[PDB]
Amino acid sequence: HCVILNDGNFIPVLGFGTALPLECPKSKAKELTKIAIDAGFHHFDSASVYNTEDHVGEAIRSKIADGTVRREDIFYTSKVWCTSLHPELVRASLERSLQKLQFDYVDLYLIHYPMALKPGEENFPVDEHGKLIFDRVDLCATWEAMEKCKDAGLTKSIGVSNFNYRQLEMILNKPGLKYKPVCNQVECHPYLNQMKLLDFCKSKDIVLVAYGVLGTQRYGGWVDQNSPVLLDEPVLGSMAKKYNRTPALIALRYQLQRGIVVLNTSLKEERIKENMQVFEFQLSSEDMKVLDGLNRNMRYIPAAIFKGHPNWPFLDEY
Amino acid sequence: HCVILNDGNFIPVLGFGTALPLECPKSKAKELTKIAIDAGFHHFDSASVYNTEDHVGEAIRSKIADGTVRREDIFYTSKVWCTSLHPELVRASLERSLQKLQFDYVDLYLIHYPMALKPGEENFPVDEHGKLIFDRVDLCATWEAMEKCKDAGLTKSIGVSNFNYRQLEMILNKPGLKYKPVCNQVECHPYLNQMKLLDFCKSKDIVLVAYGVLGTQRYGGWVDQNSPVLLDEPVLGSMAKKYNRTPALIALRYQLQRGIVVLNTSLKEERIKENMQVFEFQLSSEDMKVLDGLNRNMRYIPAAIFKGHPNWPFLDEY
Ligand SMILES: NC(=O)c1ccc[n+]([C@@H]2O[C@H](COP(=O)([O-])OP(=O)(O)OC[C@H]3O[C@@H](n4cnc5c(N)ncnc54)[C@H](OP(=O)(O)O)[C@@H]3O)[C@@H](O)[C@H]2O)c1
Ligand SMILES: NC(=O)c1ccc[n+]([C@@H]2O[C@H](COP(=O)([O-])OP(=O)(O)OC[C@H]3O[C@@H](n4cnc5c(N)ncnc54)[C@H](OP(=O)(O)O)[C@@H]3O)[C@@H](O)[C@H]2O)c1
Ligand SMILES: C[C@]12CC[C@H]3[C@@H](CCC4=CC(=O)CC[C@@]43C)[C@@H]1CC[C@H]2O
Ligand SMILES: C[C@]12CC[C@H]3[C@@H](CCC4=CC(=O)CC[C@@]43C)[C@@H]1CC[C@H]2O
Repeated sequence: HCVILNDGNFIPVLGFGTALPLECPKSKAKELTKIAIDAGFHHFDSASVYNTEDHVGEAIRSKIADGTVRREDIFYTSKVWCTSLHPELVRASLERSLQKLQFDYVDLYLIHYPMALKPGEENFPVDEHGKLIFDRVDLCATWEAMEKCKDAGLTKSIGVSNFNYRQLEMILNKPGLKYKPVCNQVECHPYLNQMKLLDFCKSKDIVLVAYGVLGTQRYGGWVDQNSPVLLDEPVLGSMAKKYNRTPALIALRYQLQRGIVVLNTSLKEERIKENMQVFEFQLSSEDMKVLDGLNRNMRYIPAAIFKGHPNWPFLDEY
Repeated sequence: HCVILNDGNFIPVLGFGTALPLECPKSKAKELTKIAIDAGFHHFDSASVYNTEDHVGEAIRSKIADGTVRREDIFYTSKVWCTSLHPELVRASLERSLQKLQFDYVDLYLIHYPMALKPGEENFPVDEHGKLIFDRVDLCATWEAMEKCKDAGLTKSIGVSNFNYRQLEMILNKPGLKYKPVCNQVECHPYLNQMKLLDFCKSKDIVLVAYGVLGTQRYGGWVDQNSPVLLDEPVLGSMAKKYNRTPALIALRYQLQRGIVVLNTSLKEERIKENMQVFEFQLSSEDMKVLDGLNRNMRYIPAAIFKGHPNWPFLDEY
């Protein structure tokens, strides 16, 4: 179950996310990755900032060793963090991730946010007032660095995450562009269906990869704990009954039928296995319209600590 | 590589057609079906009027018997001809086909044309002037018989072929309707892209299955021999070069990227194998637009001998 990226590479349409809530020990990522592989997942999403890469890598290499899967069958994504967006620091970060993973290459590498922060070991550098220290970096220069990573063979494909319409256009119209971003990984679910951004990406052969498909893991420090819980939406409960599935399966299927590559995370083995059942049924055209009606501009992860940054992506309509 | 029908069943998106030109011995169907199976084809399209069902059935059963494939992995389609549309004759025709195939069930059964003809052994009954003898049979009455065939387990799914927008509506609005048609098999290629009918079918959860994807086999007595040869289209040649593929592969991929289930036939082993490579590449969004521009209302199989029939489907815009 894959789709073809604009650079010719194949990406599985359903991927398991390896970000873990703060309350979880990082080693948890290793057990979950194993469980996911056994359940049939071949696409895994990670990032330098998650700090789960080494554990995810051990799980994968472990499943490759015992002959469960081959590296070529696994699609692994990483992301360069805000502190290494400087053109001279991008490749170093990728090489560091590859060292942690003990991998020869990653299948996809993305710019995590179009917002650079002060370079340094600390992922969240703050001043004496506790405010993040922003940095100015030419995003087009950063993209050129990403392209060089692809030409180095360190990553098979390159893309971006949390970019808005104008920022994507900035890259697409860049003089001397060599490789278009293969995707734009953003938050997307019934409460924030991204209709406009999705149509734009499609028109440019850019795949929209969605996180927050099930309402996000509601991370402390990022998601308002008082925001509504997506899966508690009555409409999803009613539709789950109609199709004799679950609210989660309904939300997952909704995105797949819109041409979106879906990410998902669960700390529970039973749910990891359940989510694979999304390929078992079809939502009717009319029910897809019903789900479209839930749109209410509810953004669970507005990256509020970045407010004020010149490149904060969520101010524009899309 | 399947899509989900509105009755829950799965259908492979690429199917091998078993209709043969008059110039071919019917037995040719047996060897071609075996070759298609070896190449990876699981979806086979046939019809009682083709007179190749017993040969196709023999090929499939031979491959099932030697362990190459399982019946459950094969998706076989048959169609009831105009002379058996009467409610009292539909089932007998399907049972007759099952007898020829030595199958217990077919996966899909279609009304071949929305035009009933005088009942009898002859598939093309004509009067003393050589004109087809039409018959009056309510399309909804015929559909009820199709539903009964599905309930009897003789066919897993039911659909139609060569129906226009209004005829589909007739079935969809039928009082007491039990099962919607899962598909509408019609001619479709860059010269007749069926944009409007396709959108209508999608809005009703009806899959559009296309034949004539490569310009049809240009059957004598049905297709104008001087009509342009689809694959000789310069645009397809240019695109084939750009993608390092072939005109045929470009035409096949075009339909797949539009959510269409594609049928294809070649009397040559090398081409049957080649067509399976359609899953290897992606046509850009921009090139898809260029192909949409080739539309010129060129209908290779207008069923001209049927002109005059009250239900001739090709007069309406769509
Ligand atoms: N690029 C970015 O900026 C960014 C940001 C955030 C996340 N991500 C990526 O997206 C991945 C997904 O994380 P997410 O935060 O967006 O969460 P999510 O996939 O939206 O999942 C949210 C919640 O769904 C629940 N869930 C999962 N399967 C379920 C089922 N079958 N039934 C009921 N509940 C179910 C989980 O709870 P339980 O664990 O209790 O089952 C989880 O807390 C991450 O791991 C990461 O790879 C990327
Ligand atoms: N329901 C209906 O009314 C209806 C009507 C007509 C057909 N059909 C179905 O559709 C199926 C397909 O038949 P069709 O008439 O529509 O033909 P088609 O699939 O459009 O193929 C047309 C021609 O393409 C050529 N071709 C195939 N692969 C090729 C390649 N890789 N390179 C170059 N040329 C290639 C073939 O020639 P060669 O053999 O010389 O390679 C063939 O004559 C039938 O067998 C039948 O199952 C249904
Ligand atoms: C919210 C997001 C995923 C969760 C992480 C966060 C950075 C800080 C964090 C540190 C942790 O030890 C657990 C996860 C998380 C809370 C990430 C910023 C971008 C996005 O991927
Ligand atoms: C053109 C079409 C497929 C080809 C056949 C035709 C009926 C007469 C025929 C008789 C034959 O022995 C060979 C095929 C064919 C020429 C069919 C009518 C509807 C369509 O499926």
